[PDB]
Amino acid sequence: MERYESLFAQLKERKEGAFVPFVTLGDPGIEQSLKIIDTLIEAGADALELGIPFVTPAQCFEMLALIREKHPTIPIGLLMYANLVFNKGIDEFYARCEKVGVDSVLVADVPVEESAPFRQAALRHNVAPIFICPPNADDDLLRQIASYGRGYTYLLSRAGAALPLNHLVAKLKEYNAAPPLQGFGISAPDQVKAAIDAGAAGAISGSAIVKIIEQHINEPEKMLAALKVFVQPMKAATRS
Amino acid sequence: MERYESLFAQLKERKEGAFVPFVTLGDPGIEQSLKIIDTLIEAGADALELGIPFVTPAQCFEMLALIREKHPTIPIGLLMYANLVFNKGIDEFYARCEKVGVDSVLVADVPVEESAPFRQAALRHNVAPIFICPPNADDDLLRQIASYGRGYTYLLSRAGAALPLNHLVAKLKEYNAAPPLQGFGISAPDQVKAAIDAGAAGAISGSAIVKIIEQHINEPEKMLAALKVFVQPMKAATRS
Amino acid sequence: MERYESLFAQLKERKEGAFVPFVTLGDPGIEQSLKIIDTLIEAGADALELGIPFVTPAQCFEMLALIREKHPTIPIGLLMYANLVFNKGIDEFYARCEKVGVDSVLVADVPVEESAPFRQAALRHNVAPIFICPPNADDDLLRQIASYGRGYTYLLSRAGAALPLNHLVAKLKEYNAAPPLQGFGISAPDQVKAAIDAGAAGAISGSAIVKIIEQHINEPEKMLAALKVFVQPMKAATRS
Amino acid sequence: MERYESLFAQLKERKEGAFVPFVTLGDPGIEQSLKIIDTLIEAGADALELGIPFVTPAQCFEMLALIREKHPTIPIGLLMYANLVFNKGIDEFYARCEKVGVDSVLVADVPVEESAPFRQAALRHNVAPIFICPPNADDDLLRQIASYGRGYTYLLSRAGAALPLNHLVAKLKEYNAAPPLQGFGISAPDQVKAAIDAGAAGAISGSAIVKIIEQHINEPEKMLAALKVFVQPMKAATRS
Repeated sequence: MERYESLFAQLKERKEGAFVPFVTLGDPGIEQSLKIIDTLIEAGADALELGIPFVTPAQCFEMLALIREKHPTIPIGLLMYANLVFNKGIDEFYARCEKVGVDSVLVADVPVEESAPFRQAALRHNVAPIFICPPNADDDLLRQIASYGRGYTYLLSRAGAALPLNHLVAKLKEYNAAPPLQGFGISAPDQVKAAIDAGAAGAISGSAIVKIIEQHINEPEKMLAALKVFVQPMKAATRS
Repeated sequence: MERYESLFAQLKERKEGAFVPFVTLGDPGIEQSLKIIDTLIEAGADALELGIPFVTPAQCFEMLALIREKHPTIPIGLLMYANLVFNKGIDEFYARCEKVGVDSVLVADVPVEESAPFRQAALRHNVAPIFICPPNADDDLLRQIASYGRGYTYLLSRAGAALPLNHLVAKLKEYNAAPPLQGFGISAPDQVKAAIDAGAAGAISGSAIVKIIEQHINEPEKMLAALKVFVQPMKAATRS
Repeated sequence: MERYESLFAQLKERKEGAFVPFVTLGDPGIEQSLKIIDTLIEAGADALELGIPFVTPAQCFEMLALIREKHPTIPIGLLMYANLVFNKGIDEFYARCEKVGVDSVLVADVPVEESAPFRQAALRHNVAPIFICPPNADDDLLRQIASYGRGYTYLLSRAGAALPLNHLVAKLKEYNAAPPLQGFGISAPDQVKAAIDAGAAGAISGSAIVKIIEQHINEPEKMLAALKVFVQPMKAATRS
Repeated sequence: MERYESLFAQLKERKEGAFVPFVTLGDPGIEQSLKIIDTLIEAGADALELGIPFVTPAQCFEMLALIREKHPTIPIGLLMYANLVFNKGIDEFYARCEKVGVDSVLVADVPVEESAPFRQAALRHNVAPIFICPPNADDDLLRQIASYGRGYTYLLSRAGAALPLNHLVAKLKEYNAAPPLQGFGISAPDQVKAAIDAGAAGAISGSAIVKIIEQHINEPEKMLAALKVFVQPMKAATRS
């Protein structure tokens, strides 16, 4: 929706896909985390995929509000399980997401057929209902997902029968599904480079982002450089 | 709408307003005209304000289609009188605008209270209904315009009682009116620089664009350089 | 020298060349003339190229003294024929130039090989000896000019065999000649824009300045606006 | 010389610098190595910087011969220590380089003042004597290098007192030294982009090329893609 849309528009004209790193809010720390997200951004990031722990929620939402204010157009999408949402009452969650800036919210554990209350809640509070399309999704599921989801589409790699990731992108182009962002096991310019050739609109990585934070969880300033060094290439793997 | 929106979004983040040159399709020629628009674009132009003569319409629309294909996200807005529209049947006009790429259409002669059929037609065919806000618009008119218009807002300068151009921008910010682009008598980085300081979202110039085309209506290649030299400064007048 | 030097220094850092209009002292009148120069300055002028008639000399020097006092750092260079100088005794001329503020003096009619007494006089009274480098200057002449001249270099356009104006700028960069200011037939942002791309350090125009004074030699107040409108663009043609 | 010259000529006209990756012949294997060089080439490489191990020499020269035959105009320059050369008798080495295609040969360990026999040998067998210009080279050294070297110039970065890399490029332009290719610690479009802005004629990288070969020293086909993905950006960092 809006942000995601436009971002994808200016990605077309540039003949390039998007690189969407994944990070866990408040990891390793709140001040550091923020200090991370900005760096990811100014390194090539076109859209963030922010993970939510369980650092309380009010803080994670407080950071999202900060990020937003700091970065107005960057597509902010969250990734979490149903508990937190089930905790704050479905509606109030999304309403609280619509108030801090988030553009979309993917609730793992919620299976497609039981998404109803979320798909509505996000739509009620202008948030994009995001779904996961497994590598082995049947024509039926494809059709479901395509219509139900707004913003972007989370395409599951054949690493998480899996039809080649090209058939899928097409089967989406066909049923007007939101632009697909392939995720899972993509921590190399190689895989990102391929992801896009296959027709996906962008890649997502998170493991690598974690490992680097790990090896430098003592060097706050060094940790960022490694991350600053990490993006550019990955992000560059999505061009010309 | 969409294009205009997003453009304005990435203009905020950049802390800069938009420069919107005005040109008349097929002026001085069709091949040249296009050769003009591209040059204006690659010089700093953030959004085009394309004038329509009466070169037949089918050609002007044919050029708009070309431009669009050549420049996918650039906000394309037209500027013309009610005849051409009244000629092709209100609806079919906008429908034909929605098919070639245009994002908005400002129909001069149509007074605000008699816009109804256009405001609808544009909305039916996803085009932004644009209106003119004179420097001396009463609180009433402001409210009218604000609600009726989508995309951008054409703010008339005190050169075309005129309240200082700051009150207006505010009175729009207040009534959630589309971002105001000030036009008329602004052919200098000076006036563009000021336009933006006053809070306008961007400036429009057309006379200068004409004069240059005039002095070089014999040097197709030279004509472009003068224009290439014309933008940058003007466009630069909208930053930081 | 000094003024010219520093001016050129702060022109580099800005990544922009200089715009040097030319005007004839006391044209159309003494009070008006001054009223002209200030306006040229406050419009973008980086350095003046003041022409000398034959309004007696004592007045022209009186104006230069006024200008200087009014504008301390502006590089003031004069342009005249050898008579006036031959009139007041070479030395006393330059000494009188060093006393009113002028920074340089280009004596047309004086050929390069017969400049000796002037090159000395200007050096004796801290004035920059300026020379003209024709578009068809042989390697020899280039070397002469380069060494003999201080301050700036007057590069003659291929409009006044002429080697492309790029070879020249280089051949000067090579023989450490003063920064070259191209003059003759440049009355358009176009030509100024190109002059600088070619590597020249600045452009000079005078015809246009005259024409405008001509069309408004009845509107003292209007005449200035036209001139105020004339600079900015021309001057803007020398940036980024 | 010749190849290097012409390459630099068609680089000017294109307004772009050269990207010169570095690889070690027979790394990780002979068949693979070649399979590497071709890929580097068809990815954007304008000139190769081939490293020599100590895979025997006869093989490395056999590969150079193959490469050359496969790629006739690509500037082939080698990078090695004095032993191999001292091994095959200075002259016979260069003579053997002139026979396989190499255009230049940089012999590290050989200090500038003891280069004599090499500078001659390369000149006798039409090979370009290459030298290293440290970031802190005094005016003297600059002059030495400039005259003694043909083809290109290896400009050492302030990462391997170091004067800003702009002074150097100029000081070479001044003493007509072969076009400078900056090397050491440049494994990012960033640094390549900057290298060129500073006026260098091209950049060199080798670490990155190694790391990639490392992470994929098991995926011969995958290894190439990563490398294919590596160039383009880096090479693109040298344009417009």
